[PDB]
Amino acid sequence: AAVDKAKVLEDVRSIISTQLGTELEKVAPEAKFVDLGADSLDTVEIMMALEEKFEIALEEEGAEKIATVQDAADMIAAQIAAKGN
Amino acid sequence: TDIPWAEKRWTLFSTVWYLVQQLRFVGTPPALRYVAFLGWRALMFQVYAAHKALVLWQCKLDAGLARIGSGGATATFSKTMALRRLHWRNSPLAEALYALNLYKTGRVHLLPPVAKPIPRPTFFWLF
Amino acid sequence: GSLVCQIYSGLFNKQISKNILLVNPKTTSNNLVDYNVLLIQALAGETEM
Amino acid sequence: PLTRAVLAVVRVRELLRALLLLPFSAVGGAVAAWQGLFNSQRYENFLMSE
Repeated sequence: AAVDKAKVLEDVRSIISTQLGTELEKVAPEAKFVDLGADSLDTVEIMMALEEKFEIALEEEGAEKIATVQDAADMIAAQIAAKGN
Repeated sequence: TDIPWAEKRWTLFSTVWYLVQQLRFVGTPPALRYVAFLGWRALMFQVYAAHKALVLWQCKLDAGLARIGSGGATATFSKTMALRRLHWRNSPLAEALYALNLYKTGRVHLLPPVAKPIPRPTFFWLF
Repeated sequence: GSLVCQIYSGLFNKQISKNILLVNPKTTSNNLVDYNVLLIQALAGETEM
Repeated sequence: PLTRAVLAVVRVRELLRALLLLPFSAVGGAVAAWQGLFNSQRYENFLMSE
């Protein structure tokens, strides 16, 4: 229901940073995924790492349209939002 | 509170599974149970790592085969299919049809519908 | 849920005792029912205590 | 000169005392490590899930 987008965004940024090797203050809330040192067979590894960090399941169509760390954080927040129901 | 009346069926198979489960829950000391629990957790973690590696290799292979299929530019795969493979949402027939469709027409965004959940098998008083 | 989880694992014979307040609203309806007793006897039946 | 060699040879003979006492202290450490698993928070989490 009521989810804190701040914490989710912080931790998504941390996970992306730790996954690619780029320092945390460089990955901006709107930085796309190819410009930060990642191809196509590496945006799926960070998807897997995100699921592993939050222990949720990502919807697949919504995962086909992820381009900014903001939309990733928003997808994850929407997943955690609808958990009990 | 919500048990589906199909998990409370009394059959000839369940009255022996009762012996097995009651052994595990009343005839074993919790310490050995705990050690077995730790070992099983470790094994399952390793199995998951192996499965993830296999899924990644599968996405490479399919991206490679869609090239021969469409012939031209697309070296792409679908994150949809990678996630659906990691969560066991495809039946084998579905992945076979998808491989054929890729190798013949590309169309890397045309995916099998979905696998539906398996119901609980029942026969009679037997199981 | 914590009560049941404790009793079923055996860890309830070594916890410090407790006090709990069960407030029920004033009921003078035509019913002989009372959900305090009902809830606590349901808890005593679920665990076979 | 003298006291150092003396304390050294006593060091070596108490190392001897330790060699004639290795299996006992070893199995003591073993049973201590065994009794160490069943007092964590992990073990009470396990009991509650059971």
